[PDB]
Amino acid sequence: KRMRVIREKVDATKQYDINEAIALLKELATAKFVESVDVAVNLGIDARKSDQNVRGATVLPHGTGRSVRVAVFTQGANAEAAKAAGAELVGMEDLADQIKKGEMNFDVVIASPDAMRVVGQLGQVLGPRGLMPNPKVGTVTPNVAEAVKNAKAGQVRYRNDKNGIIHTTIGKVDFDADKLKENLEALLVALKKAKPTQAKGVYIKKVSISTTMGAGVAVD
Amino acid sequence: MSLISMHGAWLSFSDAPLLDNAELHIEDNERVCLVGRNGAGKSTLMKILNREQGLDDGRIIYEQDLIVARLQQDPPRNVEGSVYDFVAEGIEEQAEYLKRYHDISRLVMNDPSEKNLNELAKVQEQLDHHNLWQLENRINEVLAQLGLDPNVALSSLSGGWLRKAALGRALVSNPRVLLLDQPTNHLDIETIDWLEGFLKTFNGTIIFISHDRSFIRNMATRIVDLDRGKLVTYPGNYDQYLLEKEEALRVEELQNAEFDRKLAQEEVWIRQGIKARRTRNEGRVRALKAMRRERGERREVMGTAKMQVEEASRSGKIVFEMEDVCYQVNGKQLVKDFSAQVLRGDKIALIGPNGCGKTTLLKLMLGQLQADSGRIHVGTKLEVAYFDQHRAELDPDKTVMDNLAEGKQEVMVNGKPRHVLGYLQDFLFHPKRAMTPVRALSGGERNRLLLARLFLKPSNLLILDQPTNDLDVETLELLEELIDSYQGTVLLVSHDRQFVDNTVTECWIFEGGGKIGRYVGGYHDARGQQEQYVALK
Amino acid sequence: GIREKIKLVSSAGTGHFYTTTKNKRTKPEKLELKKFDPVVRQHVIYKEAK
RNA sequence: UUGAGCCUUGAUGUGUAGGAUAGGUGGGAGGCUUUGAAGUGUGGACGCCAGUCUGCAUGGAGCCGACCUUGAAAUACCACC
Ligand SMILES: Nc1ncnc2c1ncn2[C@@H]1O[C@H](COP(=O)(O)OP(=O)(O)OP(=O)(O)O)[C@@H](O)[C@H]1O
Ligand SMILES: Nc1ncnc2c1ncn2[C@@H]1O[C@H](COP(=O)(O)OP(=O)(O)OP(=O)(O)O)[C@@H](O)[C@H]1O
Ligand code: NA
Ligand code: NA
Repeated sequence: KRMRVIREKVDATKQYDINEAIALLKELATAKFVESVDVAVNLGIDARKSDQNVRGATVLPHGTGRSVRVAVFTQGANAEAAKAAGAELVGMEDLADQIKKGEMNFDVVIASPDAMRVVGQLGQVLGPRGLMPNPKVGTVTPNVAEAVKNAKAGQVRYRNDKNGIIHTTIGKVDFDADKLKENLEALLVALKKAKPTQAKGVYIKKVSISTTMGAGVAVD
Repeated sequence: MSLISMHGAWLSFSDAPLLDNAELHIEDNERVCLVGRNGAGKSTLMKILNREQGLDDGRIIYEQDLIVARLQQDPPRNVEGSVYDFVAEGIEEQAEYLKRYHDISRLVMNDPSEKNLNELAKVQEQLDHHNLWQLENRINEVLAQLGLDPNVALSSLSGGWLRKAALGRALVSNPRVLLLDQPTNHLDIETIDWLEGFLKTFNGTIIFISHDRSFIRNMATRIVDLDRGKLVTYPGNYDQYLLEKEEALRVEELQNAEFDRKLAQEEVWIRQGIKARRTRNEGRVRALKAMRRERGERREVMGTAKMQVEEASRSGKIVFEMEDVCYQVNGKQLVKDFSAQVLRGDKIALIGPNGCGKTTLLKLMLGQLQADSGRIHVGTKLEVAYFDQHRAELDPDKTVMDNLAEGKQEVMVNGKPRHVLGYLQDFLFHPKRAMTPVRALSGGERNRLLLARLFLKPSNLLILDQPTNDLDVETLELLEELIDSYQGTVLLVSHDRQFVDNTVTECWIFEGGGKIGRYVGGYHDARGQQEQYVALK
Repeated sequence: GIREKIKLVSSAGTGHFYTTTKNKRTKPEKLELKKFDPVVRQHVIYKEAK
């Protein structure tokens, strides 16, 4: 239906510019929804090698329209002061799964950079989606305000799909059209700043802005 | 567009070259089968790819990140552990990325420094592609996929189960390259039937050596020879290879005779009279010198090893009699109230599922372990020849000559003891390689050597626990004829079908709950009566 | 001429090797002899190689 | 009418639990659907046979995410795929 109408409304085979798409992409927004944006950039890397795999940390002011209440794990009292300063719960190290018996892990990683009170669940269940904080993406730091500032600064993680495509929330279409261009510039240089060592040909293969139930346009 | 490459390879122990200038090509998601006669070097190629030894003059180029693990052909000797222990030791290389991540949290248990912050990149450098987080919820996972329990002492399992453990320990690492040296040896039809779907679904790439002419057909994308130092591939189904290989053997036999024809008539000419004042061109004497030198070449026919048994005086008319015998292991019953007789010249095949007591049943007959009840009476003029499942009667370090005929010269052949060490030439052992320790021999070579010294002594009785595990069909064909014509008693154990339709005339089909059903005929006849059983209501 | 030449590369890291012969068809085991390493000037364990 | 690459347009993806043949990462909550279903059978096709895919007209507006009982959850755009 609407998919049959909209399939003529876009011409995704073609190529466009950083600005000739903002109005071209919002035409599909007739549907009543939250419109959870699913921007898509195709990356050029030998994805099925290990060394070229990259994971990123970022900060954005616009946010995503839905913050994450992620608990912090630290052996002892790593959650007794940061729990009230940017966490839904202060996950005690001695009770690592205690505050989250049903949900053993929170939405976000646990910031106990000085505390090694647990590797975490001892069974990898705390790594179901990669929640162990590491210095490669800077998720490990004893300063709770670093993770506490995550809520006030909107920390977003990157993903290396088995083909090599990064997906992130943008600050869903609800917001303006210039902030999308600001958002792209943030993720552009900061991901260019995040580029690993090995590369071939171009680096950023393709760029597109889309949604789970929203059509896209090849930004370029 | 390529996975493992080998160019200009060379491998030659202090002997003729195992590997000449040879090449290999491994693609994505292919099941390649290696088919070569016994002692030809299929296992040593597997050790080359697995980064284990050799390749003096050549280059191996396989990509990094390519995890390779293999399954050996002979059962291990670290048997005194436990199943979970033996299976676990297959992640030895993965045990380092696993252990550092928990270890170097101690450096970050203090203040975050460059040496402690930069570490999380290093230990998790490998982690992105691998799983590495659940190397206890995967090892225990595979058993629920396989069937073994994790905490049973592994020095106890049967030959079929011990082989299963070695197929798991080579698969915990989840390798991209699976090298299966003789996968189906002590398995039953059910295990083989299930394994034919496990490997087909398997995502990576499989290289395997199998002597099963029925397992190969179901799973072989490409087939590889490795005949006499050179390996060549072949297209089509399995039966194509047999046809194309025979042409390669016939033509090579055809050209081999022609070369001898020239050299034959070039030696009548070397010793001919000169005549009057002629010279005898040295452009032909030097060529003959090059022909005689070229005769140090490969013998195209390996030699169809010849064998013969040593019949002895007739045994008593009753070989084994056991009634009311009921032996049961702790948990389940293996034999429950048996009552059977074995007469002279009766050929019996023990068949059944894995670990159902076939090997232990023979142990009761020879009195290795004592029956719980019922009593067993043994024959009166028996000369037992025993072929264990695991060979176990040859020390791997003792020399080939001494293990054959128990460290003595003067074998007895046919009529009278007028033979010594020529008994190897009947089995295609070169007399030069007679001091080789037995551990150096290939699996099939070791199978024949144990077979050789059983047919070396007088015997009225044969017990064979899978005598044809590693033998090729050419050598297996002779064993079918030898055992058939054998006058004395024969109790043999085998998991294949074609072999028991030509040697045996009865079966003892195993059932659960310690019950043994004795049927009449070869394998297929006995299974035929087992469909039509009505069990005496 | 059965015997084949081999070399014993040092385990002390310093690129160094003695060379010798070995009857490979009667000695499947690999030699491991303790011998001088003049680069490090200590007695280390020399293991077989190409 | 034939053999390789593209560009989409169409379908393919069973270790098991289990709703059932269940591809990664999605990010979500609710969409679809009425240009008219659950259905009726149809026809090539599929089987690793328990099904999942669409023509063909009669009828044609009711089914799904939801709790999870899992390694990873919902045939619910499109991203080189
Ligand atoms: N370490 C060694 N030292 C010397 N000779 C060896 C060594 N390993 C194997 N050989 C010999 O070289 C050949 C290689 O044996 P290998 O085990 O590779 O045979 P195979 O083709 O796998 O045999 P099978 O078909 O019986 O399984 C054999 O003739 C063997 O006797
Ligand atoms: N030494 C032992 N200690 C404990 N249990 C044993 C021992 N040897 C065998 N068993 C058990 O006895 C049963 C029969 O073992 P056996 O070696 O007789 O098997 P099998 O019937 O010959 O089977 P397969 O064809 O698999 O070798 C199995 O349950 C096995 O685990
Ligand atoms: Na056995
Ligand atoms: Na072998």
